[PDB]
Amino acid sequence: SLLVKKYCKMTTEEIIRLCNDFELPREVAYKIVDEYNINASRLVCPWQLVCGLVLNCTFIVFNERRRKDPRIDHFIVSKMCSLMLTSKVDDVIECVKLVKELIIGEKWFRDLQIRYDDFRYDEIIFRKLGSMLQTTNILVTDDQYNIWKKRIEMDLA
Amino acid sequence: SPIPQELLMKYIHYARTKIYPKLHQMDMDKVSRVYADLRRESISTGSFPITVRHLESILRIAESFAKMRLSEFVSSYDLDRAIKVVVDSFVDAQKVSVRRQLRRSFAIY
Amino acid sequence: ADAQRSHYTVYPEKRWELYHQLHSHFHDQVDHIIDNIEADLKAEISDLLYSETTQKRRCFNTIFLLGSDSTTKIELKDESSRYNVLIELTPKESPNVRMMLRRSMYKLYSAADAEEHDVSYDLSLVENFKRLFGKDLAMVFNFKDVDSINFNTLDNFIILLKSAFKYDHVKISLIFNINTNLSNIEKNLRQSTIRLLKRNYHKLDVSSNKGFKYGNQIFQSFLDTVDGKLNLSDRFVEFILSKMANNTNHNLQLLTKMLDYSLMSYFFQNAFSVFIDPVNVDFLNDDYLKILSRCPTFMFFVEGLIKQHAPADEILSLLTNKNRGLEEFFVEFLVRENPINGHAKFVARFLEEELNITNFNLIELYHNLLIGKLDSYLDRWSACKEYKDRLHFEPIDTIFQELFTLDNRSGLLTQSIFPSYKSNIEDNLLSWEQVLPLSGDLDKIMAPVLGQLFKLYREANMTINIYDFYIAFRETLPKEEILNFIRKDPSNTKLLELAETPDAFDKVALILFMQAIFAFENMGLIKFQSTKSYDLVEKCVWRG
Amino acid sequence: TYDLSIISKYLLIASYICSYLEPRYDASIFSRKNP
Repeated sequence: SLLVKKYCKMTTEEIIRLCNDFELPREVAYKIVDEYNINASRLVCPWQLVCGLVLNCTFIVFNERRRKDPRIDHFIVSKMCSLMLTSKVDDVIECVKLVKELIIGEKWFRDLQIRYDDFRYDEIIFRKLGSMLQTTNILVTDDQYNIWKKRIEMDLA
Repeated sequence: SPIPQELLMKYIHYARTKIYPKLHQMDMDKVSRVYADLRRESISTGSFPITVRHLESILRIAESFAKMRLSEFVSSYDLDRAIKVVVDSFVDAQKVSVRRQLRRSFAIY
Repeated sequence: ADAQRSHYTVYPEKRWELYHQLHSHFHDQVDHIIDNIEADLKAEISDLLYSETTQKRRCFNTIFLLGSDSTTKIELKDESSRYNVLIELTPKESPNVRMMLRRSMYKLYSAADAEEHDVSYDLSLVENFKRLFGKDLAMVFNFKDVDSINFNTLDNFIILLKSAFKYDHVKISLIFNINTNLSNIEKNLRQSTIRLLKRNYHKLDVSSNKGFKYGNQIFQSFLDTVDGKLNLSDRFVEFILSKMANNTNHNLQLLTKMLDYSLMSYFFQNAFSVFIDPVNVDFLNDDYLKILSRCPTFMFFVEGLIKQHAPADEILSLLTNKNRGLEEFFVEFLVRENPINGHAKFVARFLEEELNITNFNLIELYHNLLIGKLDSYLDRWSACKEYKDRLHFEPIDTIFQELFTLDNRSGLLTQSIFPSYKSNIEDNLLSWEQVLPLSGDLDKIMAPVLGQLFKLYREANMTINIYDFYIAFRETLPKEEILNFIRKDPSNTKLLELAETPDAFDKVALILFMQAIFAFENMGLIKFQSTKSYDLVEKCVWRG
Repeated sequence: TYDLSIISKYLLIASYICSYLEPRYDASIFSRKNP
C-alpha cells in the first residue's frame, strides 16, 4: 500500500527510475519531470498523479504492441501493482480514468498523439463520424485472426 | 432468551483479567488491502479522511470481540464486524451527500 | 452572395435489391397494424358517442380520453335529417373567452353552408339554425391540448355553452383530449362546473401503450418477416428494452424506427447478406471465402475440433488447403431455421389465451429466451407452473449465426440515433486532434481558433471578466509565429502595412479573440449578462 | 400514479428540489467534495 502512503517527493533521480523500467523514451521522460514540475505546485496527493500519467502514455506509445497483443495490457499494470504494492487492480484503473480527463486540456498530449502517429486514427474519424462502414467488433479482425491462425496452425502442424 | 446480568458481569471480570488474544500474520494483510480502498474513496467523494488511527481502532475492536468470544487469537471474521462498526460511525458522522458511500461500502457489507 | 436573402429556391446493386424485397413486405405488416388501432380508436368513440339516453336530457355528454396524444382524429356518422359538425380548438386559438367563441362559430358556419347548397358569428345562429339551415344540429368539440389552456377561460367558456340548453333542437358533445392526469383537471376548474360536468362522463382510455396489445404485436410481425434468415442478439434486444422504456407516449412509432434502421445497417456492410437465399450460391468467391474465416463461432469450433479430434489431418484438410470442401463445411450449417422464433410463437399465443395473461412484454420474453431465463420469466404470474416443462426450451449455442445477426457491438445506432450531444461537442473541443489531421506548419505548432481558449474556458470561474480572459488568451499565443504568419504573404499590400506595425501582435489577438467569443453565442455556451455593460459574462456549459 | 418514464421521473424529482432552495445554499449542501 505504497500508493496510499501519500505526501512524499519523487526527485529527479527518483522519477527517472520510475520510467526507465517501463521503457519510456527521452522525449517523454523529460516531459514527466516537466509536468510534475508543473504539478508540484498545485498538487493534492503526489502518489496518485505520478502513476496516472505514466499509464496512459504507455497505453499510447506501446499501442503498436497493445493493439497487437491484448495480454500485455494486464502485464504493464500488474508489474506496477507489484512495484507500487497496490491493494488490487480496482484502485489503479480508478486513477488512470481520473487524470486522463485532467490532462486532456493540456498541450503535449495533443502533440504526443499526433507526433507518435499512434492512436487507430481512421477508426475514430469513422466512429465519431457515425459511419455505417465502421468496424463492428462482433468479429475478430483479420490481422488478429491471422495472428490467431498462424500461431495455431503452426502449433497444429 | 438473553444472558443474565450476574453471569455477564462476572464474565466481564473473568475475561478482562485472564486472557490476552494476539494476532497472527497468516491472512491478516487483506485488511491492509481493504483499508487501501477505503482510505482513497474518502478523498474523492468525502471531505474528511481516514487515517492509521482507524486501523488501530478496528484491530482493537476485533481483539475486543475476540476477548468477548474468549478465543486464543482473533478470527478472520471479527474484522468484518470491526469494519462494519467503523463504517456505520464514520459514514453516519457526515452529510447526506456521502450517500454513494452507503452503497460503496455495500460490497464489503 | 445571396445567403442573406432568406429561402431562395434553386433548380440545379446486387445486394440492395434483396433488401428491397424485404423492406416493403415488412412495411405492409406495419401500416396494416396501424390502421387496426386507427379503426379501433374510431370505433370506440363512435358507439359511445351515441345510444346514451339520459333522463334529465338537459346536460351535454362529456368524454375524457385519458392518455391521448392530442392528435386523435375522429369521423362522424351521417345521420340524416340532422347535420353533425366537428369543431377543433387548439390552445393556440384560445386567447380569451371572446375569440374562442368567435373563431369556433366561424368554423361551423362555413361547414354549414357547404352542406346547405351576412350573419353574425355568435350564438344567434345556434337558435335560428332550425330556420337558417332546416335540419337540427349536433356539434362536437375536439379540444386538442386541454391542459395548456388557462382553465378559467375554459370554465367561463362552458358556462356560455350552458345558456344554449333551452332551445331543444341542438345537441352538445364535448371531447376532452387530455394528455394525462385526470386528477390534475378536477383541481383546476371551478367546482360549480365539475358538478355541471359530472352528469354523464365516460373515462375511456386511449393509449398506444395499453397492456402492450400492439407493442408485443408489432415486434411479433417483425420476427416472421425476418424468420430464419437472421438472428437478434442479446445486447441488441436489451437496447430495445431500455431505450423504448424511456418513451412512454409512442413506443410503436419508435420501434419501427430503431428496427428498420438496424436492418439498414445489415444490408449496407455485410457481404453474406446475399446468401440468405440459397439460389445465390453461384456468387461465391475466394474474397467471400476469405472473409468467412474470421467469424468467431467459426474459429471457436475449430478449437472445438482439435480438442475433440486430436487427429487434425481431417481438420487441416477442411481448412484452406481445400476450398470445395471448405465451403461445403459452411453450407452444412447454412439452412439453420433457429426455432427460437417458432418457439416464441408457440408460447406467445399460449399464455395469451390458455392462461389468458396480457401484462407481458414479448421482447424481454424473447430476451429471456436468449439466455435461458424463460423459467424465471413465467414466475411472475405463477400460472405456467403446470406448463413450464412443455413451454420449456434451452437456448442452444447455435453455430454460424454471427454472420446472420443484428447487434450493437459497434455502438453505431447507440451513437447515430441517441447521440451524447453535449458530450460529443465537449469532446470535440478539448481534444480536436482526432477530428483534424506554407501555413500548415503553423497548425502543427498552434491550435485551431475555437478550441484554444476552451482549455482556459474550463479553467475559468463561474462569472468571468472579459479582458483578463483575453490577457490569459494572449499567454497561449507565442509571438514569433504570428509575425512569421503575418509576413508570410508578399502579394497582398493592404495586409502588409498592418504586418509591419510594431503593435500588430496585440491587435491581431483582439481581432482573433473577437471572432471566437463572437462565435460562442450562437452555440449558447456563454451568455452576455446585463447588456450594454458586458464587462462580465456567464458560462452555463459544464462538463456534465 | 403518473405515466412518465423513469429518467423523466428523476427529472421531476430534481425539479421539486428548488422549491424552497436557493443558489446561495445548494452548491454547498450537495457537494461532490418550511417552504
